[PDB]
Amino acid sequence: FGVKTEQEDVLAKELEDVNKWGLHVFRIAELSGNRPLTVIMHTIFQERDLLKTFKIPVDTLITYLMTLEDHYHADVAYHNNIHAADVVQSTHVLLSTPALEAVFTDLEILAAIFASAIHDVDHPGVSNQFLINTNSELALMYNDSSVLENHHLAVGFKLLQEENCDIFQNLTKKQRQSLRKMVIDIVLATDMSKHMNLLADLKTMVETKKVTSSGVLLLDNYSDRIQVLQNMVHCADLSNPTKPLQLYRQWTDRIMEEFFRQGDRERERGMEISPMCDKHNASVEKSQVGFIDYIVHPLWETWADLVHPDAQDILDTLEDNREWYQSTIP
Ligand SMILES: COc1ccc(C2=NN(C3CCCCCC3)C(=O)[C@@H]3CC=CC[C@H]23)cc1OCCCCOc1ccc(-c2nnn[nH]2)cc1
Ligand SMILES: [Mg+2]
Ligand SMILES: [Zn+2]
Repeated sequence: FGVKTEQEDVLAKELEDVNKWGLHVFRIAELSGNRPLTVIMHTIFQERDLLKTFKIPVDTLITYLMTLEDHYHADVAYHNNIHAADVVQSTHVLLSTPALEAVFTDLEILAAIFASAIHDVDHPGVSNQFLINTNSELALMYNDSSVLENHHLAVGFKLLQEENCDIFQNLTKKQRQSLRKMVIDIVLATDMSKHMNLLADLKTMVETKKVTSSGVLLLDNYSDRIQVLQNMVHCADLSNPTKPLQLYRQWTDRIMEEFFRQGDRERERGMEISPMCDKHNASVEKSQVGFIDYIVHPLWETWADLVHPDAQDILDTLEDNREWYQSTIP
């Protein structure tokens, strides 16, 4: 009757960590009644003044966010609303890095955050290759190419048409076209098949790195600006091993549950079991060390060079977690 319920106060206090790497996102999920994506996005939109800047009516924002969060599958262990919330919040923290201060426009910040929010919406908990090999309707619809990622975009955008869901109703047509293009380029870059090219381009940009007189990154063309945003969200999507170990281990349990469920589905059907999806023949710990050595560390080390020295503690945490998982390999 005016003020917060007690559950709502404890939640508000956890949300004070929203600018920190290592937010207890799972606790936020519990406290919000399984609404971590909605509350975290709302907080971030308020913090960054995005409702004012883009004339987003607050009721429309909340309705859209709830709708978006409802199209993440609660029965999927990893690719659910908690992961969406986590990637949003990690993106938010990366955007605040000192080396990028005043680099990106409000519309770019909106794009990166919105892209993070929608980037795995309606994920079924199985890979692109699974969808392709089973002749799924989605694989048919997108001609086997970035199936899931194309679907995430389509749903993310289509949901804007539900009742009182058009959060971009007051943007001009030029703004909307620009936002749309940037969001598409960002979500399509979350397909791991694109990882090596994104990283090559990120390395190239570190080799030819230019800074302004104030010390901040210089990005004077769309291609470089979008590459940085793409890599930023991609870092957030690959950020689990860089988090405090109590978080990382929950993500690791979750991804493995999801992969093993896919492997069970493959074995039931007589399909070849996909790499690391065989619960009877799997080394969780050795896989994490592989994930870190060949994917996560090379990306984050390159990111860390780009924004040197802002990401040093993130890279230190990653290296510590790697030694931890190495030490548990029997
Ligand atoms: C917290 O744990 C995770 C979280 C997420 C993932 C993901 N995984 N992947 C893929 C597919 C698995 C194979 C490796 C590539 C990553 C996704 O597509 C997901 C969708 C989008 C973003 C990343 C997600 C994987 C996570 O680790 C669990 C599995 C790690 C295995 O990784 C290795 C990678 C390379 C090597 C290797 N050895 N020699 N040369 N290369 C060995 C192992
Ligand atoms: Mg994805
Ligand atoms: Zn993701």
